[PDB]
Amino acid sequence: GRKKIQITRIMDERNRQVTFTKRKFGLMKKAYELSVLCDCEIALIIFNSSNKLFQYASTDMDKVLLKYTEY
Amino acid sequence: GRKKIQITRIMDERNRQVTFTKRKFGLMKKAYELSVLCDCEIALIIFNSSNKLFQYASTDMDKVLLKYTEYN
DNA sequence: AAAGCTATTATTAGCTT
DNA sequence: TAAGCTAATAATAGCTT
Repeated sequence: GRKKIQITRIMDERNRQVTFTKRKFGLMKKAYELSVLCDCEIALIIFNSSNKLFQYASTDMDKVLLKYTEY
Repeated sequence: GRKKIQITRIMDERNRQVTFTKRKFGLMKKAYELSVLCDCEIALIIFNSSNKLFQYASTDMDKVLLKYTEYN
């Protein structure tokens, strides 16, 4: 980025929301790539500060969470 | 990286495993950062090809999953 | 403004031993 | 070789309209 940032809560809602949307896209992109490159099964569940849900799964979310609970 | 790679399954077990270890670390680092920067609850569950479980949660995993199931 | 840009930082693929 | 390196790609923080 233009400047290095410290990893601590962004206090301004506007910057926090813009950062959330962009980093959430980048995080799902890296989960997708890991799933393909390394043939692994991945579930990603995200609740934002306003409590809205976002999710990504490389297969049916149900199959991954079942694997998790039955582990 | 030294060369750009296509996103498709790595066929060699050893390079696949080295890539898995490095990228899983990177992916958990970004999940952790998103949770802190944007004050969000996150759960990440990963099963590798050999079927081993790896996980990250910004709080107790069972809690996030509880939120998930209830939300639904 | 909201959406796109880019200067700079961050990740990582193959190199090195 | 398994662990460290670095050239190169990828992500992204603030800049811009």
